[PDB]
Amino acid sequence: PVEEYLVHALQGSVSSGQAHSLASLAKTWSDNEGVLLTEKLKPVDYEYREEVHWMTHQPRVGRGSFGEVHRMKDKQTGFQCAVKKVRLEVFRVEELVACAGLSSPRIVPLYGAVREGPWVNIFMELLEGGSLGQLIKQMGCLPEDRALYYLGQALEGLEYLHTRRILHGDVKADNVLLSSDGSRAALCDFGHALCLQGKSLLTGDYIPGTETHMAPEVVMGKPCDAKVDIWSSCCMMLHMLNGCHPWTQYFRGPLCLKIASEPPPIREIPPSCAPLTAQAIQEGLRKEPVHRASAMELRRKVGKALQEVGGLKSPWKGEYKEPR
Ligand SMILES: CC(C)(O)C#Cc1ccc2c(c1)-c1nc(C(N)=O)cn1CCO2
Repeated sequence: PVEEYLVHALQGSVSSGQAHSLASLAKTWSDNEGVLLTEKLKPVDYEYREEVHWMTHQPRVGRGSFGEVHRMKDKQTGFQCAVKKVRLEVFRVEELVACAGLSSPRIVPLYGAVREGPWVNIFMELLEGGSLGQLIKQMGCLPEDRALYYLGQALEGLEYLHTRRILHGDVKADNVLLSSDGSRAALCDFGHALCLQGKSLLTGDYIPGTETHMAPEVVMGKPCDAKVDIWSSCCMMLHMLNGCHPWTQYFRGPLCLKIASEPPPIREIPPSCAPLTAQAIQEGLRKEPVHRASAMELRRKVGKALQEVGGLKSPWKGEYKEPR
């Protein structure tokens, strides 16, 4: 009966501990209590409380889709990190399971999680390059070598998650974080993650991902599996190359109905892209998932595509390129 007793020992306290203890505790969330995974963040007398033990950086800047991610500092240690707020009432444990104990360089490092009142505060390493989405806004669009470089890295993270039977569920540039120099990319924002065998995504309370990157099986209410992440990642590739999401420049009225009815958006592949770049995007945008490339398959092909155009040579932030 021991799992029960391990969980009760964690409840009512913030402790220094390991990812597996955190995941056990967070399942009861899905008053001050949590597990912190690094000695950079430390509890003080069984507690870790906002504005008492850790402080958000002033003035409060606000990042993420809901401005729910902030820079913060542990008052005792002085170490800085990022914190994501999730409302307790809609917290999904899968978000932690996707990044807890997952020592992979393409997954944002998790430093811990603490429940305080109506919040779940999720602590993680601070990546200073900004998001891939922000990078696209600033540059207009990315050159092909850089676009192949970051898609590869994203697919390395999806390989990792898929091998663990975890599906990201919202793969897009806004959820890829860059290192301070731009050379390392990491998946974040696992709030739509799902633990797998495949079956329909559209049942009960499920909150789905971003409409423009939705795979047709998601939209039609069909059996979904890891392959939905591949579709989205190729929609992300189109976003990088063109500087706008797929589907938006040909349709405006509800985009989910076009994804069901129309052929995939392979016409949005730029003419100037090299053959294998085009080939790879086509293999990730096959409508039926059985015919669509896995993460492993597509990552190998995106790797070769990049080699075929001379490797990564463009600077991280070059000159502006107007979106088509
Ligand atoms: C991993 C988890 C908790 O699911 C998550 C997350 C999550 C969601 C949205 C985000 C970020 C992170 C984010 N993290 C950093 C950073 N670590 O430096 C910077 N941003 C800005 C983009 O908005």
